[PDB]
Order: sequence, then structure tokens, then C-alpha cells
Amino acid sequence: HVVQLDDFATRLKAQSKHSVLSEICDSLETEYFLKSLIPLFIDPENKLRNITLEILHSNEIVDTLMDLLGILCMKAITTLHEKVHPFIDIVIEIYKQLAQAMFSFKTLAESSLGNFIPHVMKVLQAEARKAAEEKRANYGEFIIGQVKAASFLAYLFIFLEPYQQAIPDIIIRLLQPSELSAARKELLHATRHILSDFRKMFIPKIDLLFTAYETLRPLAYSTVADFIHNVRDPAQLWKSVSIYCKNLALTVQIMSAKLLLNLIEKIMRSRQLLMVIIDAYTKRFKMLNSRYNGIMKQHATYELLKDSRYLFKTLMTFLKTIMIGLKNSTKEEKDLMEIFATMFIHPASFNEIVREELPFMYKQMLDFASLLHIPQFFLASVITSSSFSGILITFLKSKLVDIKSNILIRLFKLCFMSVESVILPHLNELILKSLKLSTTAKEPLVY
Amino acid sequence: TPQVLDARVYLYKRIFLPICIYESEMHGLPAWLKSFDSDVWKRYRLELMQLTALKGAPTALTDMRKDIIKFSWNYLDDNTSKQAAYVVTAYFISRTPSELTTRIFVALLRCHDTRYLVKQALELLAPVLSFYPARDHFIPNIITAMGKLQQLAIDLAELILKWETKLPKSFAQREACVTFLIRYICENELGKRALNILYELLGVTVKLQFFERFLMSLLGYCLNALEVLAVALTTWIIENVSYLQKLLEKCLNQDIQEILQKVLGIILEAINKEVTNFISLIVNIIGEDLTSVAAGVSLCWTLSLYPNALDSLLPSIMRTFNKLCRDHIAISLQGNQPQSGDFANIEKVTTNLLEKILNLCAARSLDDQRRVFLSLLAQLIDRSKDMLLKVINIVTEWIFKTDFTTKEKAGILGKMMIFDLRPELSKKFNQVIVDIFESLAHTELTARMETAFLFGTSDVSIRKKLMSILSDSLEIDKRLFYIIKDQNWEYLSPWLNQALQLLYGSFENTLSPLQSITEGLAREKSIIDFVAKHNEFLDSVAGDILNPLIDI
Repeated sequence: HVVQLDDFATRLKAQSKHSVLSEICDSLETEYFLKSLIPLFIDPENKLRNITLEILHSNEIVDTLMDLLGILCMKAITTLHEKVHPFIDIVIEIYKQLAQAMFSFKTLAESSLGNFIPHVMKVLQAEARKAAEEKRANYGEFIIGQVKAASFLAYLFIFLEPYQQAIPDIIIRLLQPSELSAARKELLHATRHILSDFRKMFIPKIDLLFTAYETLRPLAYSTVADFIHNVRDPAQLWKSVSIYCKNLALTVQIMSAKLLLNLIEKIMRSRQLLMVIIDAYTKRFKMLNSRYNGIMKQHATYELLKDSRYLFKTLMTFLKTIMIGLKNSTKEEKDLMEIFATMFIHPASFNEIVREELPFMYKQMLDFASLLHIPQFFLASVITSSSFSGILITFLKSKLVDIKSNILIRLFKLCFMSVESVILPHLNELILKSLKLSTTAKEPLVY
Repeated sequence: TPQVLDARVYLYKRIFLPICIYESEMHGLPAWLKSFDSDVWKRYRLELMQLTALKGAPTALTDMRKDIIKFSWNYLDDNTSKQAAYVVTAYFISRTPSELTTRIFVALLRCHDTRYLVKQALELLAPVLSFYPARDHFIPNIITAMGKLQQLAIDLAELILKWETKLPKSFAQREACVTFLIRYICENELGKRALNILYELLGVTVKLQFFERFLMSLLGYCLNALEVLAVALTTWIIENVSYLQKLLEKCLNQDIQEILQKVLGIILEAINKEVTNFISLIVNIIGEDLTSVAAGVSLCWTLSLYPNALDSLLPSIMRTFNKLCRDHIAISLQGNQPQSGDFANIEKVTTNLLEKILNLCAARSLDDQRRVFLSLLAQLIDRSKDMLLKVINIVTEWIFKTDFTTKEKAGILGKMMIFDLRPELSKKFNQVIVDIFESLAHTELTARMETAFLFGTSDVSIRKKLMSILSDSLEIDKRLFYIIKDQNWEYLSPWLNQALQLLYGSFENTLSPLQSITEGLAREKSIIDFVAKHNEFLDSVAGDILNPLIDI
């Protein structure tokens, strides 16, 4: 009754706290190990608590006190009544040149800075640089605690060769904590590199730290840091664009960051860039569109399509429109015809068909009147199936935005081969006769 | 190509891939040598569709050739892809055994940095759940204990060792106590799936394991203890530890709702099959810690964990939820401390005095709170001294509903709820005629409140019927169907309004009810002869409308 409010209010409203609270509460309140030991840690202690509690006795429960609170080595004796006494004496005997000299000499001759620097650094120069620069579990724990505390305190309270060159040896040697290394390395490398060799120093972290945060944070971190640092100031563009574009919910961020950073960095600086960018974008868009269209069509027809259809249509339309508009200033016909026909044949029909169909005439423009026109009419007319928006939108937009190959091949093949299946003759004859007769052009030789 | 141009690699790879893909996919032991040599010396539709789209010769030849070729040729992606695809397709599609079990168990158990341990441990340990009981059941202790010595090794070794070692029992004290205590005393999918599957599928050890594991224990203890203790549901420790741990750990984002709802529902349902601590702590913590999970779980648990329980307990949840949401999402009033004064009731003048004094003294997005609070308070307080409640409720409802965009909701909600729970013509006719003629809740609320209030009871009938029928018919299915069905059904059991409004307003599928019901009821139930004969004969001139006129 009064022991909870009196002991909790009197003990919580104000060593001396453990002996006064445990002695007054235990001596005045006369199952008590969790309630009496949880209050001492939830809000010269091991010597007085272990000597008074062990000498004034109530055995194994005393070990629970080790989970609560130079003088802590005696607490190791509580684990008795080189492996059950050396951790408290070696870890508490050296509990700022004392931290780097005692931690480096004691750890090298055979966690306090990370857990103690947050209280003094968050509850309110030589210790961060000396402790972080002067640093098998001792290397990973001291390097991770000193690098995380120095990087978090120095980066949050407002050089990279030691942490970048030393993180791969301890992480690779100890892995045979990704948020602190990825956030501290990405924020320190992006802020230090952008506030003023990126492939060699950044390829070890992404190539050795792999596993979704390390592989997903490298696209936005390496693309934003490499694009902002490299663009804000020939091997960096080919190595970063080839490794970043060839090494790839991470599909939207990796495809958008790699396509936007590679297209903006490669177009913001010449047939090698347009041919390599058109071949890589056409091969990646054709492979991703063919794999997503085949997997979505087989999985949806063999019986999360909004994310794959919206991400594939938005990424393909944005990448094709950005690459065509930014680069227009035998793999192209098969990749563009197979990606456009396979990705477009599966209010979104007008924007998706117009934006996905305008890249052929807009990206082609000059020439491309035989291979680019024979594959669209042959591939689009040889499949049929159930489609009407792509034929009218692609035929009306492509034939009206410029046309003789579609009307001649469609009219000659449909009229000569025609002798659900009868709906292509009326729509093809009405669309071809209305578009060709209403286009107001010469040509003739068809009536 | 790594030292550097795209036409040579793209044209050589694309032009050279057709010979190996067409030759390897059209020439058929060749899939393992061609796929392993071609894929390892440097295609998914043909191998996946041909290998997955296809009785002892196929299983023995495919298992012996794939196991002998993979085990004999594997001594990085080819082993994990071929072993995972062949083991997943064969194990998932298979739902002669001596050669495959003895060869696969002896070769996989005798043939034994993250790719080798994860692919070898996951691929070699994933097929154990699909003479052999001794080596298969005894190889997991030496293989898991010798290969387990970073979350993939402990999760795959603990889940494969606990599932494989515990699945054969359907010496167990050391493996069950060490695996359950070591695996449960320590990333949420591995601990929750391994602890929930091992603790829920594994069953003197219940008292030491449950008391030591449940008493020796912040998200892992509450999630593992609540999920493991609630998935397979001595009652004082589980009820007090589950209610105190769930209320104290959840009272300080699906973990709090799932752990609190699962621990509260499993602890209350399992312990309700000492009541002051569980009822006061569960009612105070559940009623004070607070969209369908809270209303459904709080209303079903609070209304079912107690005929007067639902009506007498609906005012605390309705007044606490409406007063807490309205007083916490807008404030700027004086009704924020109503939970401590209104929730202190879970222990005919007590219900009327406590409900009328608490609701009238504590009641001093508005359509849901005003209609739900007025309808729930009036129906619950009136469905259970009559001069004070009737005069106070009629004077407060009539003065508050008549003394007020807010006029349609307040007048329609207060007049419809107060008049149906037992100056509107100018505002309803002007607002409905101006809003309906100057161009969804105004049509349903005005049509339902005006039709129900006007039809559920001499110038008011002619003015309201002529103005409502002329203004509503001179300009949509709810007004014609409700007015025609309510006027014809209520009047067929005055002839100028129904005959002139129905005959002058009915001139397509809803017109058969008025002519069929009026002609059938008026012609079969026998100034009415001129309106009935003129309206029926003039409006009936298609087999139902002409068969009754010519046959009757």
C-alpha cells in the first residue's frame, strides 16, 4: 500500500542510493531482486554493494545485481560464488590520452567512449581525433564505437582514408551495425566530398559491405555524392556509370538515381556517349521491360501489379523521354521495338501510349524509316491479341505527328491477307483511310 | 572488357548467346554440364519453364543425375541457383526413395565466406524437412553444432536444428531446453518465427521453462513472450505478466497494437474462461490508452467481457471516444477531463440520474459526434422521474436543435434523431429548393428526414405536399421512390395531391410501382372514381399495365 508510493516516490524523488534505497526499502518493507534492482538501473558501488550484500546475507539472485550497477572487479566475485574475472578487471581497470593510450596499449598488448561520450556530448576535439584516429573484437568494438561516436557527435554537433581504409579490414576480417557505418560513411563522405578517387574509395564499401541497406544505400549515396562532388567541381564517368549502371523497392531508387545521375552527368558535359548511353539504356530497358512484362504476364495469366506497372511504366517513360530528349540534341530496333511493343502491349492509356509511343518518332526523327517502321507494324500487327488503344494511339500519334510504311504495309497485308478477327479490317481501313486521307499529303498511288 | 567498345561486347554477347541458348535449349546430363560449364566458365525461361513444366525414371534419373552432377561437379551462383531451384521445384512439386535418400543423405551429410555457409547451410538444411532417421536425425546435431560456430548461421542453424530435431518427435530435454532457452533468451522474423514455431510446435519442463523464460526477461521480450505465449493459448503469472507487460510496455507501429491486442485478447479470453485487478487494470488501461481495431476490440471486449451491459456500457465508450477525440482533435473548450469523471462507473433512478447528470453535465466532423452522441445517448438513456427526463430531453433537444451548413445537419440530425428515437419548412424547402435547383448528404438527409418526419405523423399537408411534390417533381430516385411509395402505401390504406402529383409527375422503370400498386390496390380494394378512372385509364394507355385495365 504505502510501500509503493513511499518507496517509489521517496526513492525516485531524490553508493548511497543503493544502500539507502535498498536498506531503507528492504529493512522498512519487511521477488525483491527485480523490484529492488530494476529501480537502481532504470533511473564505489560494487565494493559496498557486493561486500555489504555478500557479507550481510540471497546468492544467485545477487548475480542479478551485476545487471544493475577500478572497484567493479569485485563484482566479478559475484559470478564465482581467466574468463569470468578478467572482463570486469580488464574492462573496469582503465575506466584524452588516457583513453587512447590505455585502450590502445591494453587492447593491443593482449565501448566506454561510445556509451560515455553520448551522455556528456548530448546532455549539454582531441578526444575524437585522437581516440578515433589512434584506434579481434577490440579493433571492431573500439573502431566502431570511436568511429560511430566521433562521426555521430562531430557530424551531429554542427580524414576519410583512415575510416574508409580501416573499415574494410575490420569489417571484412571480422565479418568472416550497418546503419552507423552506412550513415556515417555516406554522410561524412557526401558532406566532406561535396563541401569542398571516388570509385576506388567508394567501391570497397559497396563491394565489401554486401544486405539490402548496403546495396540500396550505395545507389543514392554513391550517385548523389559522386554526381554532386563530380559535377560541382574520363575514368570516373565510365567506371562509375558502368559499375553503378551494370551492378544494379530498390529498383525505383536504383533505376531513377542511376538513370538520372548517369543521364544528367553524361549529358551535362560525341557519338560514343549517345551510342553507349543508347545501347546501355536500350539493353537495360529492354531486359527489364521484357522480364517484368513476361513475369507479370505469366504470373497474372497463369492464375502487386500496380507497383511493377507504375514503376516500370514511369521508369521506362521517364528514362526513354529523358534519354531521347537529352540525347537527341541493330540492337536499337530490336530493343526499342521489343521494349515498346512488349511493354506497351500489356486515363493511363493516353499518357502511357502517347509518352511511350512518342519516343520512336521523337528519338528517331532523322532516317529510321525502314527498320524502325517494319518492326513496329510487323511486331504490332503480327501479335493482334486484344488491343485497340496502342494501335489507334500509336498509329494516330505516329502517323499524325510526322506514315507510308504503316498504311502501305497495313493496307497491303490486311487487304491482301484478309481475303474478333474481323475487327482489324474495319479499324485498320477506317484509321488508315481517315489518317491517310485526312493527313493532307502527296504520296497518292493508292486509290 | 573489364580493363576498358560497347558494339563488340553487345554484338558478341547478343550474337553469340543464340548459339548456346538455341543449341542448349534445342539439343535436348546436358543441362548440368552446359549450364554449369557455360555459366561458370564466364536462358531462365527455357530452363525454368522446361525444368519446371515437366514415374520412377524421372525422379530417379533427375535426382540421381542432378545430385551426382551437382555433388560431383561442385567440389558460386550455379550451386545456389541449381540447388535452390532443383530442391525447391522437386520438393515443392513432389508433394526409388532408397537411392535418393541414401545418396542425398550420405553425399550431403558426408560432403560437408557468407555465400558458402548460407548457400550450403540453407540449401543443405532446407531439404531435411521434405535407417535414414538415425543419420538424418543425428546429422543435424553434429552438422548444426559443428557448423554453427552472423544472423544467418544462428537463424538457419537454430531454425533447422529446432524444426528438424523437433519435427521427428511427432535426450529431448537437453535439446528442447537448450534450444528453447538459448533461442528464446536472446531480426524479428527469425526470433519470432523460430520461437513461435519451436515453442508452438514443440508441445515438469513447462514450469521451469515458462517460469524461468517468462520471469527472467524490451521489444524482444514482449514480442516473443506475447507472441509465443499468445499463439498457443498458473493463470495469475500469465494474466498479470501479460496485462502488466502489455499495458506498461504499450502505454509508453503495429507492434504495440498487435502485442497489446493479442496479449489483451488472449489473456482476457484465456483467463476469463482477482477480478478487480484484471477488470480495473484492463478496463482502465484499455479505456484510457485509446481505427476499426480499437472500436471493435474495445466495444466487443468491453461490451462482451461484462441485456443492460451493452446499453449501460455503450455510454462510456461512446462518450469517452467522442469526448476524447473531439476534445483532443480540436480542444478550445472545457471538457478534457471527462475520462476520469466519466470512466469511474464499472464496479431505475441510477441510470437516468447518472446518465442524465453525467451526459448533461459533461456534454457542455460534428455530424458524426453530434448524431452518434445524441442518438446513442437518447436511445440508450431512453431505452432503459419521467417528467425531468422527458421535459429536460424535449426542452434541451428542441431548444438546442431549433436554436441553431450546420443548420441542415443540426436540424436534420436533432429533429430526425429526437423525433425518431421516441420553422423547418422554410429552411428545408428553401435550402432544398435553392440547393437542388441552383445546380450527397443533403438529398438523403433532407429526403429521409422530410419524408420520414412528414409521413410518420390542414395547411401543412397541402403546403408541404404541394411544395415538396411540385418543387421535387418539377426539376433523384430516393425522392420519387420514397415519396411515391410512402404516399401511395400510406394513402392507399387528399386525392388531389396524390393524383395530381403522381399523374402529373409520373409522365421509367419506377413508374410501374405507382400504376401497378395504385391500379391493383385501388381496383382490387373496392371523387375517387374520376381520379382513379381518369388517371388509370389515361395513364394506362406493357402487358401488366394493359392486362389489368382490360381484364378488370
